[PDB]
Amino acid sequence: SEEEKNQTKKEKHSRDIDIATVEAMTLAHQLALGQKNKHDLVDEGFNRYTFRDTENLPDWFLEDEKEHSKINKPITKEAAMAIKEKIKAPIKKV
Amino acid sequence: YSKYADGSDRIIKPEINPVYDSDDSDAETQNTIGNIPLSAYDEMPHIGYDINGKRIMRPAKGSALDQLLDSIELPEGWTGLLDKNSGSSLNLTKEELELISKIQRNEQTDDSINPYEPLIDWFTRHEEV
Amino acid sequence: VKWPEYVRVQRQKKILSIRLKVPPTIAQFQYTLDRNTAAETFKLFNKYRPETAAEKKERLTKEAAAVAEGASPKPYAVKYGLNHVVALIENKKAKLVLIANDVDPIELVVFLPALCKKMGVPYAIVKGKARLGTLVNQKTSAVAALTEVRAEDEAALAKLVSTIDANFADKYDEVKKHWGGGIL
Amino acid sequence: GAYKYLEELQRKKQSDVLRFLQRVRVWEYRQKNVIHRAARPTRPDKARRLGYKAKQGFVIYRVRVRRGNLKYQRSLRATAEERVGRRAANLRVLNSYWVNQDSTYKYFEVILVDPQHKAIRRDARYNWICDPVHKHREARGLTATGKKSRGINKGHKFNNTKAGRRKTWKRQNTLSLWRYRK
Amino acid sequence: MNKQRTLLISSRGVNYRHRHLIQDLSGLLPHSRKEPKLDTLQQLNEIAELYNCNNVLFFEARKHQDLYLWLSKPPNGPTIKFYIQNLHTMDELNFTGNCLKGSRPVLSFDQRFESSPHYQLIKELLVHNFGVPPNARKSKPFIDHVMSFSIVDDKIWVRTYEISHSTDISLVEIGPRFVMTVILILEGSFGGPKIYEN
Amino acid sequence: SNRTKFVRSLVREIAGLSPYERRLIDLIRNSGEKRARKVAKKRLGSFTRAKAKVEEMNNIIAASRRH
RNA sequence: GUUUGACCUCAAAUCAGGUAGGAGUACCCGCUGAACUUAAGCAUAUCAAUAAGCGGAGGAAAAGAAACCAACCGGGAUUGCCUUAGUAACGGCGAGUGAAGCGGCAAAAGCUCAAAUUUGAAAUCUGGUACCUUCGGUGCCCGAGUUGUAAUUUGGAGAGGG
Repeated sequence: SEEEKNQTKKEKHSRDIDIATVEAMTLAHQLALGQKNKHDLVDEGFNRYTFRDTENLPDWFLEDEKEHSKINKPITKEAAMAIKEKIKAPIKKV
Repeated sequence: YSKYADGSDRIIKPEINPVYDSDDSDAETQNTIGNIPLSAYDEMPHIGYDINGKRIMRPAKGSALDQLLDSIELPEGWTGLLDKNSGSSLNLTKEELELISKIQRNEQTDDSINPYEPLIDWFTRHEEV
Repeated sequence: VKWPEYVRVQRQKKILSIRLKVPPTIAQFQYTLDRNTAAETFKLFNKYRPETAAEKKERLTKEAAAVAEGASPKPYAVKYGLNHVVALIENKKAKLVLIANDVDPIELVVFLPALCKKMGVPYAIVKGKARLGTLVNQKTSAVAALTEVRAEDEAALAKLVSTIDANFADKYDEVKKHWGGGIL
Repeated sequence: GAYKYLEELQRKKQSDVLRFLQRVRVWEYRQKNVIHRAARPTRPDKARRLGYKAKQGFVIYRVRVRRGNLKYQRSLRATAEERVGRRAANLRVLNSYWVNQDSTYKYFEVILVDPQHKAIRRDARYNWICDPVHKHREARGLTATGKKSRGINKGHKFNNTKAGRRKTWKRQNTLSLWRYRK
Repeated sequence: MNKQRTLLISSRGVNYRHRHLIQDLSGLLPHSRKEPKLDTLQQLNEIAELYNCNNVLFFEARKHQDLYLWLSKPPNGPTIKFYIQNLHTMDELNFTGNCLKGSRPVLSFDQRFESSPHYQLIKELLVHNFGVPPNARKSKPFIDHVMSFSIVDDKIWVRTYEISHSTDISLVEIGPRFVMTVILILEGSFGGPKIYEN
Repeated sequence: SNRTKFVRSLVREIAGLSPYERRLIDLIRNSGEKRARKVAKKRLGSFTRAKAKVEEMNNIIAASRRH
């Protein structure tokens, strides 16, 4: 049953990497088309929040950092549409 | 190097080859179509014409069962938008998703670099007189 | 259970600083002059306490009284002013510099040890800004420096400088590495 | 002096030392109230170059203001100055400077001078603020941030707001009629 | 075989008409790179090097009436200054154009281009600067528009026309049209001795 | 002024390198100046500012392993 | 020293000494901010950067001694009036909107900090007390300040010396 356990490891990783935010969806859209390749994202992946250890810090401090360490960047309607469809889950309701 | 027409020396730098770097805001187009809606070509069995003008036959001749399976359980790489080179969804690779997730929650992006390099005091080595 | 908000805030700050990784420019302190050499420095500095307001006032009144009826060199004293200390530093006039490790604004003192080592002026980190304050007739100064000294204490000052160089400057030069705050 | 070194260091806000300092202070202030007095300024050089003095009568206050805007047309710096002047009614606001910022809020430090204190009144270099004409300078946008937002400057770029948009609009939109018509 | 790249740079003061002209030129040329601004002159060569670009086009303007253009090979090639006076933007409704963006252009040069060494030099510069490489990254296979160049009264006239067919071909004017003079020629890229002056 | 330059160098050494500066020096070490300049003129707006930053990073790298 | 105090932060007094609300509002400084009306009915547009509403001052307010205007034989704080000029210029380039340089005149005043060690002496000052030639001055006392209070100076430069 070694392979069975290995499959669950990838499933857990995938669930923790799937796009679930509007900003993430916009980044994925820009990566798909030739607007911003991997190098462009890597260059842009350096901001005020980089180089911040979080494994040792207390949970009550990370939670404060979690909800106060975000950047509001220009979102796109096309990307916002994709996340709405992804979140999508009837005769009785009709 | 040789001089200019009037008593001015000039270094003849080698002619620069107009090649494209791995990241120069230009991707492997391969389709020659711009930012036009993909509504066209739906009835035709091809998607535009690539460089030099030959038909790009549509390879996304999938089955109904495959489409339904990919509709309920969306692929991990699913991104919605279609690819310019074919009607199949431009699904992103897991490596790209990993980088996207790292960027989206303030993780390290340029790996293999130590975030805690010692402060090499280059200036303190010297001493004033 | 509940405690005062400020007490909880300061305890959280302490347990965060103990657990937060800091660049080597920070945590350059916490490697400080030992108790022995610190006590020796205090003893040496205890003989050069700056004249307090009362002492200066009484001396001036006594001098005026003698003058009313009808030469000594500059009194050597410790220099503590941050602006004056940083002015003696970068000019090579400073011989011994003491740095407090518990300054509230860390940025005010982060560069001082680096500048002192760059200028080749002996420097030492001592725990407690109050201790510097207690010997300067002030609550705290965060810094202390020495200038021209009496011939009797010249040998003591030289020995203290040599001891500081052997103990703290040379031993803790490795402080550049080992990012502080890595305790589990 | 150390003021030059502090000024040079502060410019490198992205530096690791200042990065950690800001990462700590953002939580330290967030744990505190929105507005609270500060015992000493976290940026002594900036306050000193802004006219602040350590003598009695000067107070340093810390304030928090939300970010964002379906639109707004005033700087967060001016809003913070107004919100701190609306509490210390007996204090005169001179200027303020940035000390830290957050994704959801921005933090600014404002120096306050009390005209009632005799030391300020007896000081010829600061007694000028005791005049009632300077009352609630922040509320009228007379501070550095207020003047910058108002556009008070010189040159063609500020003709419409060289001496106040409302004042110039009123002056120019008037049908002057002299006794002897021109 | 042929491979070339072009760099587009505009100084402060480019009016909306000149900006539209530059934008449509960047659309007609698929091997073109655009930059935000320029302030001061030799720095332009470095910008082309940063992109490995073999050509650079600079739209100088002393005042916001008279457009000026510089065409040169950044590395060590000569530069020519053009005092463009007439200018028609791509946003004119009088011309109907369905030209494919970045398609192969067809040049048309009269005999005056071969009448002098500098005329030949400018002809070659236009040929390789405006001639999209056959294997350009953003080029298109089919041919749909052509470029016409004619020089009379010592100044070169620029025209562009789209091609059309019927059920044996016809063409209709498209794109911008303007007149360019020859002001100054330099041996080197934005430097060196002044070889030619009108 | 020599004193001003000394103070600026001391601040730069003590302050360190910002994450964008860190990436700039990393690209200089592991790559050429082309990518470094392209990133500098993408974070910074003016070209001369990017050139000055690149020159400063090059000087820092040169002085890091020397003396 | 299984102790004591230094500090730093934070509280309380019907504590000693103080200040703030509010009213008025023609003018001043900001915030907020529509519509009726008008043009090819009204998409941009005019009404409007207005009324209403909100906050802050005085007898005036604001601004004011250039990161200014110009391209010349240069002007030389700000404000106000005439001209500039119904001009430059905007304007689904349709209605309409609309300056600014300079020139003529009422008035003129320029300045103060940061950043330099007083280092042969924090030389500074809030407050309590006893007096007096009481819008304040002297002695004494406590405290604030060295994370900077005294003196000089800042593009007209300036500073240490002979």
